Order: sequence, then structure tokens, then C-alpha cells
Amino acid sequence: LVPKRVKYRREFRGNMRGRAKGGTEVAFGEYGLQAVEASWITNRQIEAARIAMTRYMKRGGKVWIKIFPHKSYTSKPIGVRMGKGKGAPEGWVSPVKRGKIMFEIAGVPEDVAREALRLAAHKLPVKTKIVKR
Amino acid sequence: GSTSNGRDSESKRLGAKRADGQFVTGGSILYRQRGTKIYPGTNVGRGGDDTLFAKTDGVVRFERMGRDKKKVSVYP
Amino acid sequence: MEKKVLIVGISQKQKDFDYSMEELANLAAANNMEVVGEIRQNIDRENRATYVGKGKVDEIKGLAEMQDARLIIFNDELSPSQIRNLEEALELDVMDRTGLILAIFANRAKTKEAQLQVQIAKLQYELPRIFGQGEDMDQQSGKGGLSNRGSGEKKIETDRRTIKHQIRHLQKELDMLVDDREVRRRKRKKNEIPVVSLVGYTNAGKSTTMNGLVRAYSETADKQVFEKDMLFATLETSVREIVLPDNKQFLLTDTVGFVSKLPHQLVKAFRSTLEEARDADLLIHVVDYSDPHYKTMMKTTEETLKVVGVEDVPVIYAYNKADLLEDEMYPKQTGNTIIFSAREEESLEFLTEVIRKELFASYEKATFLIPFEAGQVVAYLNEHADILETEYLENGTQIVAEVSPADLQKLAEYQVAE
RNA sequence: GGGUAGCGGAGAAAUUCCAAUCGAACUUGGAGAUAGCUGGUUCUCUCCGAAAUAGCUUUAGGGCUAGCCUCGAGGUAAAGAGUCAUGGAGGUAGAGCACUGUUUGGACUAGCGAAUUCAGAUAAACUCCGAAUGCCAUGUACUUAUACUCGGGAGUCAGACUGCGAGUGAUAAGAUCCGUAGUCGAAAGGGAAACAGCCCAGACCACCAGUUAAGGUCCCCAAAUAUAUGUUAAGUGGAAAAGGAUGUGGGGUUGCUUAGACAACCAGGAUGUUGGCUUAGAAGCAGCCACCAUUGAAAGAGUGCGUAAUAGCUCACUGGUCGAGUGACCCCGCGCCGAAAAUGUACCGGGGCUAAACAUAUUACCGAAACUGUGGAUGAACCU
RNA sequence: AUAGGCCCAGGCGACUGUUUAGCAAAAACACAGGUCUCUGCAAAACCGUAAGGUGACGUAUAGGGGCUGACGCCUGCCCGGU
RNA sequence: UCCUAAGGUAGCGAAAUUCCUUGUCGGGUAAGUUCCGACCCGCACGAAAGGCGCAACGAUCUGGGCACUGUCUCAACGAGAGACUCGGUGAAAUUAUAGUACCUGUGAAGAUGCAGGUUACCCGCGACAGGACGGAAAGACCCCGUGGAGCUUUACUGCAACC
RNA sequence: UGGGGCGGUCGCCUCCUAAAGAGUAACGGAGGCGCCCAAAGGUUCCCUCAGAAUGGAUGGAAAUCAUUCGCAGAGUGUAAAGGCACAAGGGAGCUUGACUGCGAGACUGACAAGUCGAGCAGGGACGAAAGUCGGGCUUAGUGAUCCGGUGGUUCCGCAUGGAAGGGCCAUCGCUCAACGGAUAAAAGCUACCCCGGGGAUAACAGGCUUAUCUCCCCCAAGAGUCCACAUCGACGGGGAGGUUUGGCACCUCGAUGUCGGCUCGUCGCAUCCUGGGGCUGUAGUCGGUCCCAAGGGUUGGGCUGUUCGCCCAUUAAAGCGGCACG
RNA sequence: CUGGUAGUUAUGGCGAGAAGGUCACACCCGUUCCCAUCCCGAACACGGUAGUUAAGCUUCUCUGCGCCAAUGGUAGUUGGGGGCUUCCCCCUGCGAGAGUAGGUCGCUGCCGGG
Ligand SMILES: Nc1nc2c(ncn2[C@@H]2O[C@H](COP(=O)(O)OP(=O)(O)CP(=O)(O)O)[C@@H](O)[C@H]2O)c(=O)[nH]1
Ligand SMILES: [K+]
Ligand SMILES: [Mg+2]
Ligand SMILES: [Mg+2]
Ligand SMILES: [Mg+2]
Ligand SMILES: [Mg+2]
Ligand SMILES: [Mg+2]
Ligand SMILES: [Mg+2]
Ligand SMILES: [Mg+2]
Ligand SMILES: [Mg+2]
Ligand SMILES: [Mg+2]
Ligand SMILES: [Mg+2]
Ligand SMILES: [Mg+2]
Ligand SMILES: [Mg+2]
Ligand SMILES: [Mg+2]
Ligand SMILES: [Mg+2]
Ligand SMILES: [Mg+2]
Ligand SMILES: [Mg+2]
Ligand SMILES: [Mg+2]
Ligand SMILES: [Mg+2]
Ligand SMILES: [Mg+2]
Ligand SMILES: [Mg+2]
Ligand SMILES: [Mg+2]
Ligand SMILES: [Mg+2]
Ligand SMILES: [Mg+2]
Ligand SMILES: [Mg+2]
Ligand SMILES: [Mg+2]
Ligand SMILES: [Mg+2]
Ligand SMILES: [Mg+2]
Ligand SMILES: [Mg+2]
Ligand SMILES: [Mg+2]
Ligand SMILES: [Mg+2]
Ligand SMILES: [Mg+2]
Ligand SMILES: [Mg+2]
Ligand SMILES: [Mg+2]
Ligand SMILES: [Mg+2]
Ligand SMILES: [Mg+2]
Ligand SMILES: [Mg+2]
Ligand SMILES: [Mg+2]
Ligand SMILES: [Mg+2]
Ligand SMILES: [Mg+2]
Ligand SMILES: [Mg+2]
Ligand SMILES: [Mg+2]
Ligand SMILES: [Mg+2]
Ligand SMILES: [Mg+2]
Ligand SMILES: [Mg+2]
Ligand SMILES: [Mg+2]
Ligand SMILES: [Mg+2]
Ligand SMILES: [Mg+2]
Ligand SMILES: [Mg+2]
Ligand SMILES: [Mg+2]
Ligand SMILES: [Mg+2]
Repeated sequence: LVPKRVKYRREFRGNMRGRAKGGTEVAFGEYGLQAVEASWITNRQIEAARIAMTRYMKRGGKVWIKIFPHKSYTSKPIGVRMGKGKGAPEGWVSPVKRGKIMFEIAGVPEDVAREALRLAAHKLPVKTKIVKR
Repeated sequence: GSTSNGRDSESKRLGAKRADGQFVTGGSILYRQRGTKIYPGTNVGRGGDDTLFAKTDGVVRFERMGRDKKKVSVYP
Repeated sequence: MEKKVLIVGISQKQKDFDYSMEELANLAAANNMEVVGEIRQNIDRENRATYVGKGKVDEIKGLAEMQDARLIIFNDELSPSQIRNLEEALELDVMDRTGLILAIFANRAKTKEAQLQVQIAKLQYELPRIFGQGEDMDQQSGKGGLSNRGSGEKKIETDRRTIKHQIRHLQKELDMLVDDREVRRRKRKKNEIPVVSLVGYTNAGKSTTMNGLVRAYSETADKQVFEKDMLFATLETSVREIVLPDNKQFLLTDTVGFVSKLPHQLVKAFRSTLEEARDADLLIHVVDYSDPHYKTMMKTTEETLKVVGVEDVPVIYAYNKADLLEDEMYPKQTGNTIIFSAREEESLEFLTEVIRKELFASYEKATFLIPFEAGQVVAYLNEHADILETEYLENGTQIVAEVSPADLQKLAEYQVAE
């Protein structure tokens, strides 16, 4: 998941104070993963979690991803000093505040849903919980 | 490594130069702006680069014309 | 997205030089790159400084700047000085065939055995090239004088030592992994199951043959092996049981494909991987008979087997894709050659018949008399050997069947003389 | 015994030699060369007391003007500071999708797919909205002591850490660069074991007087082996995460039970029938399709072990003996594992502690150069 | 008591000689030989303001300067630029 | 065929020259990143700043042998001169005052001297060097100063000399 | 100037950072300027844009025409921001105010400079008056002094009349771009080097940090002849250590000797051998993996200055690290 | 009652449904004249009034859109104090945006005519 184009190539890192602005309720499916803490979540982590939870269900039901990696971050190589401008972009990240629902699923029974969400939550750097509509 | 940035312009010190309810003398500058962010009112003139100035002696009043706009006047 | 590349080649007295550029274009198309132009030069010797000569460099630069390319790919291995010169002359990025194959292998390496192999191959390839690459920073001309305080060494020694060190660590991890791998072969070696291995060129049809055989003669036949045209599809070896209708057991293994003009830093990885084929009991050489160039392929195939170190193993040359050819009959056996189509029941029947004929040849006739109350041996005979006829006698069961020497020795008490 | 003399001589050439001196000898003079650099600069007490910033600079460890200190003198329609009331300018935090970018799932679609709609997201350089604070004025309100102008004399232009708001960096650094407040600098005293910058608090002098602050009250070591109600068993307290777990306490739901529950003990656990197919077999228990009926309290076309198939063992289920509870889930408190480094215990200052630990509430005392008591010295302003 | 250790093979410099008094003895300098160039005699060149000198009490088979460095085989193409 | 003033000839070549490089093959050794002989993809040889050879010569540099041995395995004994004790004579570098332990910590971030602990009767003589960031020499490296000196040139401005 | 060098930059304008007044730094994130216009200036009068649907020859999705919807989705010389539909946008008529002398009072500001300005006088342009006009919707489009050139002038003019020469007013001559401009005029080497200073600032070691590094784990798709967990384990996730490659510049420049070896060791345990054990894809033999365990032990040579490494021959074994790389 | 002309943050607007009149207003008829069209008496200008409320205009009714808008809660935050510091918690004062109860089919002034 990468944006097709951006207005600017560099951006401030921001902060993560407060509860999530919107998206704190299950709105499309029956089950969801909710963030209990705040964290940067990259697109590799999203992809790994999605593949795990989709493979467990054998391509049955539906999955909604409720977060997008809009923000970019940069870096500097080993051996360069401080200064001489900002570094080059590396990846894309989504800042997720506490209370945000980040994955929803539908179309499967209790056991399959809960086990798929448990398998997905182990790929993520944030502390999660499972909620039902 | 190079930045290719680093330029800026000198600040121009815009905004309100006198207070609401203050007594002011003729010719005093009341407000500096780009465009008519505030309009000239009674006894107030608009300069060539949009500067608002007092034309007489009196007290400054910032007022609200029709819903979306503002103006400033000077009353003896 | 997709990068625009160019491919550059010299005749170099190669016998074909055309299939080489074709497969180079195919390899580029397997790395999310597309060929927007090729340059060839018919020079019998390679230029020492730029690999193509002075004028060809300008021609290549003009074509790249007209076609808007981002990288140049050279058909042969380059030299560090050649790379420096070409990069300075072209003001672009330069890459060679070895780098391309390493790039193909790196992103298809899933199991960490392959990942570590590609990692060590990449570091070995880049180790000689760092000299002039790092000299630009190192050759700062002005650094100092005598100091009475310092490292007692020159920077070149220090960075040489640093780059030398990590190679040993990576190779050590490789060796530990291979030693751990030898543990999982203990059961196979302790027993004496015959092993037959499929080898050949890429996209020959090895995986399809294995999948057909597994579907025909396996218990857990749902265990299939991936198949596709693409490129190096299988990067790992697989082992499966095959049990024949006459109650015989063997193990079938599948390995990776290779291509011509193979790097020497990666042939070590292939030699590590083909260690199962090295200790095989039978070899099956799959050849794409449809392709006109198939003949050339066969030769280069043996070359690879000559380098990894597998020899003196009986080989049956199987010619796949018989259905794609008109006016041909199959399956057919001629000497040690088989003509057949992998996606056929009858072709697989013929191939497995040939395999059974070749491997098992010491199964001779023998007659046994198993007493009734002292039974539980007829079950062993029926589940470990193929029977012909049995009789219900008053004193017991009189069986006749064809068996192996181990069964004869184990059942030596029940034999009856004639 | 003689010749070549320093803007010079000699050199089979090394910057080699020209009186222990040579990329340009020695001596005297110009001469006290110049040194925006380092070092040094000698008696006492009283009052006040900084800066480490802006701009320009062949400027960057130098200077100049301004800012900040001190001394003297002036003038008032009292101009300085705090709070209160009132009026304004201004788009940050938050929020939102009305514009602009980024973006998810449907319906519909010009033709897999542009638009329209439905629902749902996101923003330093988006805004239909929009604070708290801070800022500018007015007042006759209440309190409080400066403010300004002119002149003489300066020093300063390396700052540091801590809290809060940002950038850079890796949402590293006792990092770097700004904004805002504090302390150090230039500040002693008490507490943090020791410990510029943290917490408390500003030393005029003397006393073998009192009360308090932060921090404390078992011994080192001054003061509680204090009071009440609970928690913890790790020395947790006195170091460390994702994950893992019948530790332990407090709540809230729910099933069965003295017409007998749960656990053990006794007995039964059968018949068509080896259900059909497949297999050399397949008899409940390799595998596929079915899962009925009878007696009876119940008893599976079988829960597991066992044979090669059997055989054999066991369970589901029912009756019998004793007669009190028993089994599922949710929330909260404190604990457990994960947990490894180099001279010597060495991750409470020590001894030691099961409270001398933790939670809630309460009350005495100790504790400073703070404040008070008594006696001295001294500056300013204003009065007699 | 005093009185050569020897052999095989390679780089460099032909050789004897000279050198950084007091850190470097050499593969560096010199060298015999080669070649280019200047100079008709009050020679060119060099010292000196000059006078006066060296060259030389010499006269192109002589004298000054540059480069190479015994000897053997050799020393190719370019006169656009300076 | 394009361009150039013209496109490196002979000879030699992993070299006092080769980055990759311990190039590849062979010799020599049980084992040879050095050495010798070949090869030629000469990063970046080359013809009087001479190319390639060469008998004799060298306190030159490099590799291998015979002989020889305390160089070594691995050290032992003996002689003399100092050291050591006694009589005579008698300095120096250095030095803020000193009744001058160890461990863990703290601190301008590496403590004899600060904290908490652990050891420790007073004064010497012969030895050894872990510390006193030991002594000696206002760091030669590095940076700075609108410091200096020697040298270069198609830097600037000059001067001699010559035409 | 996160040592100096290399690279980049040096003056002016617009936005973000900037914390809702103004101001505010970094070799922080983004873009422009060194002009143009004789109308694209002044005034008087008039009126309104982009796009879409529909209907029609060449004509086509889009050229011209007609109706309807249409708050600006257009335009505004040019970058951006703030403005503007009572136009500051678009047409037409007449014009030269893109005037001369000034200027109460303010903004900005160390200075030098920069910005706004009602109103007064002279003489005008356009309008029937009222009235507007000292360039352009606003904010960039620029360079001090000294020295020279040109035009004007009821100024001076070394005994006197003139003249030569000056003064005053207007204007011209700078990539003086290192843009407050040292001179009218200026590039390099020092390993032959010297003096004054600095831990204000680099090279060794110490300190902080832990991206990288070494080690240990969580989930479990897969491999393992069936079989996630004998042995391994992808995509992702979490820590410990302080030996690597780095970052910072806190002690030391009135000196903290810097690689390898030799001599002499001592400590940690993440254990190379030996001792005890659990699991095994443990029949036996030979092994694999994990737990306890630091008592002792842990080789001689060839090549290379080497550490490392490769090779020869052994051994029960030929451990890995700290101590100023002891 | 109507014509003209002002003020007032759309509670005043958009949309829909009807009534009315040459007293005023307008549409309408014409182009000799002043004046006009990059062409057109459409508009502008002028000269009259056969027909008309069809439209503008005036009056009345609708909440469909639009606009206005509480209360309580929540976010944020000045000051004071703590943690286990990607951040969080407590006390005091201030206090949104969104959403909603509800409001709205205007209200005031001067002049000339009926
Ligand atoms: N007509 C025909 N096509 C065949 C036959 N056998 C195989 N193919 C085709 O050739 C392809 C073979 O692919 P595959 O067997 O996976 O190649 P591979 O050998 O595994 C390549 P790798 O070495 O990377 O594993 C298949 O996609 C199949 O469609 C045949 O007998 N006839
Ligand atoms: K998680
Ligand atoms: Mg150097
Ligand atoms: Mg001299
Ligand atoms: Mg010499
Ligand atoms: Mg000398
Ligand atoms: Mg100072
Ligand atoms: Mg101090
Ligand atoms: Mg203190
Ligand atoms: Mg008690
Ligand atoms: Mg985890
Ligand atoms: Mg609990
Ligand atoms: Mg029971
Ligand atoms: Mg614990
Ligand atoms: Mg713990
Ligand atoms: Mg523990
Ligand atoms: Mg601790
Ligand atoms: Mg205690
Ligand atoms: Mg008193
Ligand atoms: Mg007193
Ligand atoms: Mg007094
Ligand atoms: Mg010499
Ligand atoms: Mg001769
Ligand atoms: Mg000569
Ligand atoms: Mg003579
Ligand atoms: Mg001559
Ligand atoms: Mg000469
Ligand atoms: Mg020459
Ligand atoms: Mg000769
Ligand atoms: Mg060899
Ligand atoms: Mg050899
Ligand atoms: Mg050789
Ligand atoms: Mg030679
Ligand atoms: Mg010779
Ligand atoms: Mg010879
Ligand atoms: Mg001789
Ligand atoms: Mg000789
Ligand atoms: Mg004596
Ligand atoms: Mg003596
Ligand atoms: Mg002590
Ligand atoms: Mg003593
Ligand atoms: Mg200077
Ligand atoms: Mg000198
Ligand atoms: Mg205009
Ligand atoms: Mg000048
Ligand atoms: Mg030199
Ligand atoms: Mg270092
Ligand atoms: Mg260090
Ligand atoms: Mg010093
Ligand atoms: Mg050796
Ligand atoms: Mg052994
Ligand atoms: Mg060490």
C-alpha cells in the first residue's frame, strides 16, 4: 500500500496524543481489531497481518483494512555526519492512536473469526483486542 | 550532500498598529495588510499598498459590516 | 514501477550469441524490467577498458538517452575497472549478467537457506569491486603526517580487514545450517530406500512429472509441487514417497533449474543444494524435446553436473513435450532414452515401468509355508512383497511370491526346497 | 704558507659546508620592530550589580552601534507593576470535510473501467468552524513602587542543565538548533550516600534559646519498633519488553443438588450385527457410504488401548453405598516467569527487615544560615 | 698467537671512485663513450658600475651549455600547438 | 568508411611499473601471500627524462643449498667488572604542604586524599616496575592568526639585462 | 562549515517551521527575482466568467450559433500568499497625473537606508456635476562614497577686467553578484620548514548513544519419505550485551607513545574438552539438541610485518571475550 | 392600499401553491424627431396607449432545501501536583467543533398619490 502521488516528499513526524478521532467502531463487518496503545504501523506489517488472517480463512468471508499509510519517513546511511539537508525517503507509515479499529472481518463463524484475528495480532507492534459489533 | 533550499524574505511587520478605543492623531497608520483584509470606514483612508490610515483626530473602532467582512473607523 | 533497461553484447566468438541475448531479455523480463533496445558488436576480443570500445560507448549513451533508460545490462561478467570506466563515460548505472541472476535469486529466496546462500554470493561478488568504489573517499590526498598517535595502520588495511571478517561469519552460519540438514537424512540413510532424482534445464517439465507420479502412486497424493512457466519456479528440493502396484517403495526428489553462463559464486550454492542428487540411486534427465535448441541445453546440463560433482550414476534421458510435436508416437523407449508427455497417464505408466525395471532386479521367486496358529507373517508378505498365488493347506498357508534378499534371509526358516 | 665572504662564496649535487650556528653566518645599530595571541598586574571596608543577545563587519576566540549595570541632574494634565470590569486584532490546540491533495467498501456507469450517489477515513505548507492562554487599549475601580529624558564611567558578544512547545536526528545522545519558565554562572545552608544546573530555602555579626520547609522517625544517626482497616511471600519492595501461566484476594452472572449433585466403590454395559462397500482381511476401532431396530435402567452401527484378523481391556450411559455442596464465564488489586560480563559481595549508603514493604485515613515529634527571641553594627528614604 | 667459509639463481648500477661532519653509502652523483646546439677571435660564455680579468699566453681535431651514460643490437610515426 | 598533426613501430611485460590479486599453470618444500619459468584483459611498458641484452665488479637488494653452531627446544656451570658489607670523599634531575591502603561507586564522564564498606602494630635493608594520566621538551600531527620564511608559474605590479 | 578539505552557499521577494499580536535559529521543507507594458497607465460610460446538457452541414469529445443550469468550479503580465463579481476581471471614447514645489502625522528601524500619508500652491486630463488622477490588485525587478561625462545656473573666481578652475541643480558610467562595496591593479607548493596559540577543533584510548552489530526470544505458513514444534523455520514482532561499522565532541594539544610479536598473567561465561542429566527421526555403534557446571586443561610448523586466513602433521580438545585493542 | 427611496449578520434567500389591478407600475404599439446596434428600435433613446394581468410587481399559505440556534456531555487548555514519560493521571477555573431540542417564508424609516 503506497499512495500514487504526494504533494510533498518530506514531512514532519508528528505526534500521537489523544484518542483516535474517528473509526473507533465496527462499521462494515462483524469483528474487528482495536488498538489499545498508539504506534506507527508500516505497510510491511499491514501486509503480513493481512496475509496471515486471510490465509487462515481460506479466502472465505470479507476483510476490510481501515488504515492507510499516508505518511512517509526518511533516513541517512551509515557513515554520514549530521547536517547537509534531510535524508532520503524509505517507507510509508500510518500513525494509529488508541481506540482505532484497524481490521474488520465478516462472513465466518465465531471460532474462525477470533482465531484469524489472533493470528493477525501477533504480526503487529501494538497491543490489541478483539471486538464484535 | 547539499540542501538546495535556504532562502527566505525579510518579515514585513503586518497587523494592527492601534487599539480599539484608543485616541489617535491624523495621519496615523491603523493597519497594514495585503489586500483588503479590513476595509476603510468613516474618516479612514486606504493607502497605495493597502495601508489603512486615519484622516482626522478621534477614537478607533473596529466594526463588522455585512456578515463576512470587517472595517475600522475613527470618530471625534 | 517498471524500469527501462538496455542490453549490450559482444560476439566474442560465441557459437550462437543469439539465444544468449534472447535469454538475457527473458531474464530481464523476469526482474520487473523491460528491454527497450539491444546493442551488439561483432568483435572477436573483449575490450580491456570499457568492454565494447570507444565508439560503441557513445552509441550506447545516445540510444539510452533517446530511449530514456535508467540502467544498462551487460551480457557477460564485468571487471571493477571496466565498471568504473563505463560508469564515468555513460553517467548512468551499469549492471552485468551475474548481478541480474543474483537479483532474480534474491527476491525468490523464501527459506533462509536460499536467503543466506544469495547473501553470501552477493557479498563475495561485491568484495573485489569495493576497492575503487571506496578509494574515492579514501583517496582524499590530504590527510595528515606523522602523528605520534594513531592506529599504526593505513586505512586500506583497516577496511580490508573489516570487509573480510563478515564473510567468514556468514559462511559459518551456512555450514551450521547444512550440518543441521544432515540430521533429517538419518532415517533415509539408516534404511535403504532407493532414491531417484529429476534433473535438467529450466521449464523442462520436472515438477509436472513429479506431480503426476505423486497423484498416481502416493497415499497423501494431495501433496503437490508448484508448476509454472515463468522462470526459476522451484528454488527448493522436495522428497516424496512412491508406492508401486506390485508393492514396491521408493523416494522421488525434485530440485532447481539452471541456465547457461552461470556465475561461479552461485555454483557453490547449487553444489550445496544438489547434494541430494549427488547421492542419488537413479537420475532422470528431463529434456524439452520441442525446443530446437534443446541439444545445446543437454550439453550445458552435464557441465553443471560435472561441477557440483555427481557422476557414475545411471541416467535415463526423458524427452518431454511429445504431444506438442506432430507425427510422433509416444511413449517409446530407445536405449536409455524415453519419449513421452508428462501430462499423460500412459506416459507416466511407461516411465514408472522403466524405473521399476531399472531399479528392482533382485526380486526372485520363493515359496514359504506359514503355519496357521503361528500366523502374522502372511500380512508381512502381502504388505512388503508382491505375491502370485497362495494355497489353504491343512498344515498352514503355502505362499509363492517374488522377494528381495533381505526378505529371503529374514524368512529363511519358512523356505521350502524343490 | 696562501685565495674566494652572506643580495655572497664553495659544491663528483645531500638544501651539502662556510668556527659544536645554515631553505640563507656572526656581531652591533634602526629597536622598547610589531603581537586583534598566552602569561602577570601588589592595601582595606561600605552601597549597588550584569552579559554570554540583535544588526553590520576579509567577519567569526577581534570590533562598532543598540540591549542589559552604575553615578549625577531634571520635568510633569503620574506617565511604571498586579488584579478587576469593558472593548478589540489575531486562525494555534481541538474538530470537520464546505475547497485542494491523499484514500477504503458498495450501487450505478460513460466504455476490467472515467464520472454520479451511498457509507467510512486522512493533512506542517487543507479550512464551512474554532478555544484556553498570551497581546493592544480604556477606567473615575482596588493595591503597589517605579517609569521617562539629558549627561559621566563601564563590562558583556564561548554559556550549561532541568520542565514544557517544535525542527534536524532513529519520535537516539550529557547530541544539535529555536521559543518559553527556572536554577547555576555570580549562591553559601538543609535533602537527594557521595553529586554546579533536581527538591526546600537567599548567609550583616554574636548566643550551650524557640517554631517550621523539603526529607524523615529499628541501629549506624536527631525524632513513632505510632493508630485503624486491608494486600503481598517475591527480599517484590531495592532494574528490564512482546509473550506464557489451576499464585492469591475482592466483586458480578449462570448450570446441577438432601425426590441425593461432583469424586471414588459395587454391578451391568446386551441382541439382528462381522451394517453395507473396498480389501487376502476391515469382526465398533486402515479407509468410503449409511448411524437403524429390539429388550431394557441405560448400553455408541462405538471413546481410546490392543490383534494380523480375531480375542482381550476400557469409556460413553444406568441402578446401588455414604450424605453436602459442586462447575462455567466476566471485571478489578497485588504478585510469578521471560532475566547473561568481565579486580570483590556490587541494581536498598550499610547492618538488617516479613514489616522496618504496599494501599487508604489519622496524629505527634525531629529537621535549615528560612522565620521568631535577646544584644550589637551599618545604608537609604521620609519626618522632628 | 696471527693468516679466505663456499656454492646455485634473480633485480639494479658496466667498472675504480663520490655523497647527507653528528640517522640514509644506495638503485642516488661522477665517469669513459654518444648526440644536439652556440662560438671566426677584443670568440662565445662568466665576474665586475667601469677599468681589469678568467676563457687562454688557447684558435673550430678549440672552447661554453643541454640531455644521455662502458660495450652489443637498435632508436619507429607526427612540424597542427609552444 | 569517420576523424586527426599523426594514430604506439621493434623489443619487453602481474615488472623497483598490475587496482582486481595470494591472477592462472609449472618448479622447488610435508606444507611456499615471498622466489624462479611461462601466459598476455599493459587499471596505468616502450625506444638518448633512451628500449632490450650483457662477461667482470658490489660492506647493494632478493630466493635456495653444503658446512657450522646456545639462534632455538631449555637451559646449567665456571672466570672477571659493577652491584652487596666496611674505611675515605661526595653530586644531580625533581619538589604546593603531606600522618600518602584496597574494593565498588561518585565527580570535568579513568581517585592515595570524596561516599559506603573491607583490611591494616612502629622503624628500616636487599630487590621489581602496576600507578602517581611519573621526569625531560609552552605538541613537530590537526586547526586557527587578515603571523613568517624558502620555492614555482601563461597570479599582480615592478627592476636588471638585452634588442 | 557538526574538524579542515571537496561539494554547496553569500543580495532581494513569497509560503511552512513560528507555539491564534509583532519578532524568532539550523549545510531545515518548497518556489521566484536582477523585468515587462505608450497601454497592460488616467478618466468616463457600459457588462460578467469556467464547465455541462440539449439541437443542428464541412465538424470529429472539443472551433462558430441557439436555449437552460451555473458564487466563481474563470481571470487578475509574472512565483506565492493575502485580496477582488458596488469588480481590483472584460469592452469602447477622449487622453499623458508614468505632473512641478511640498508635506501635519505615522510605521519600520543600531546606523545608513526603507514604507504610508490627509492637505496646501502652480498648471492640467477626463466628466453634465459630484469627483478621480503624484503609474500598474498588493508585496521582488537592485548598489553607498570617491572619481569622471553631459545639460542648466540673477553663485565664486588669489592686484584689477576676464579666463582657467570650482560650487549648486538635473542626469549618465558597477555580475563593485563575496551584492554595507579593504586596492585603480593579484594565482600556487612546502616532506626543508619556523613562531604565537587551542582539547574553543580532528587522529589513539576513555565517556554518552545503540541505527548497525553479536546473542536470546514471540507467532507460526512451511520443510522434515506421513508429521508446525527430533532438527530447522519464511512474512512480521520483542529484548539483553557493549567486543563491530557509525554518531556526538564531554577530559587530555606548558605531550594521555601509536600495529604486530615476546615476557607475565588475571577475570566473565554466551562451554572447546572432561563430569551429571532430559528429549530424539534414541535397536546397537556413531551422533543431534537442550539443561546443570568456570575445578583443571586447552599443539608444533610452511607463507605473509601482519591480526586474520589457507595449508602440513598432531590432540581428549586445539573456546569466545574484558583488563588504556591488558 | 399603492409608487419611489433607505437601514438591518439570509430568522430577510432558493423552491412550491394560489389571488390582484392601465389609481400607480409593467408588458405592449411605432420609429418623424435627439440617440443607438462591430449586425438587429432586442437593449439604449424618443412618440403614444387598442389588449393584458400571461410575466415582472404586490398580497396570502407551506420547512422541501438553505440559514439561525440552545441545554447537558465530550475534546482541548491557564495554574497546582504526580507517574511506570511513543505518553498518561489527579484538583481548580475557562470551555469548543460535531450532533440535537427548537426558530424562520422578515423587521424598522421618510416621501408622493388612492
Ligand atoms: N504440451 C505439453 N506441455 C507440457 C508437458 N509437460 C509440461 N508442460 C508444460 O510445461 C510447463 C512445465 O513447467 P514446470 O514443470 O513447472 O517447469 P520446471 O521444471 O518446474 C522449472 P524449475 O526448474 O524452476 O522448477 C507446465 O506449465 C506445463 O504446462 C507436456 O507433456 N506437453
Ligand atoms: K500485538
Ligand atoms: Mg598524505
Ligand atoms: Mg644572508
Ligand atoms: Mg648525496
Ligand atoms: Mg642542514
Ligand atoms: Mg568567558
Ligand atoms: Mg564557576
Ligand atoms: Mg547541597
Ligand atoms: Mg505496631
Ligand atoms: Mg512479540
Ligand atoms: Mg487475577
Ligand atoms: Mg460419578
Ligand atoms: Mg515478575
Ligand atoms: Mg519480573
Ligand atoms: Mg527471578
Ligand atoms: Mg534499580
Ligand atoms: Mg524494611
Ligand atoms: Mg528580635
Ligand atoms: Mg535585633
Ligand atoms: Mg540604620
Ligand atoms: Mg654523490
Ligand atoms: Mg668506449
Ligand atoms: Mg656534451
Ligand atoms: Mg693567458
Ligand atoms: Mg661541444
Ligand atoms: Mg656543460
Ligand atoms: Mg631532453
Ligand atoms: Mg658487450
Ligand atoms: Mg602456485
Ligand atoms: Mg606448489
Ligand atoms: Mg615473473
Ligand atoms: Mg630490463
Ligand atoms: Mg650482466
Ligand atoms: Mg651471456
Ligand atoms: Mg676480473
Ligand atoms: Mg660476476
Ligand atoms: Mg664510611
Ligand atoms: Mg660511597
Ligand atoms: Mg573512604
Ligand atoms: Mg615504616
Ligand atoms: Mg581575521
Ligand atoms: Mg625556513
Ligand atoms: Mg489592469
Ligand atoms: Mg577597489
Ligand atoms: Mg618532497
Ligand atoms: Mg578508532
Ligand atoms: Mg570509546
Ligand atoms: Mg597544557
Ligand atoms: Mg612460518
Ligand atoms: Mg585425537
Ligand atoms: Mg581486550
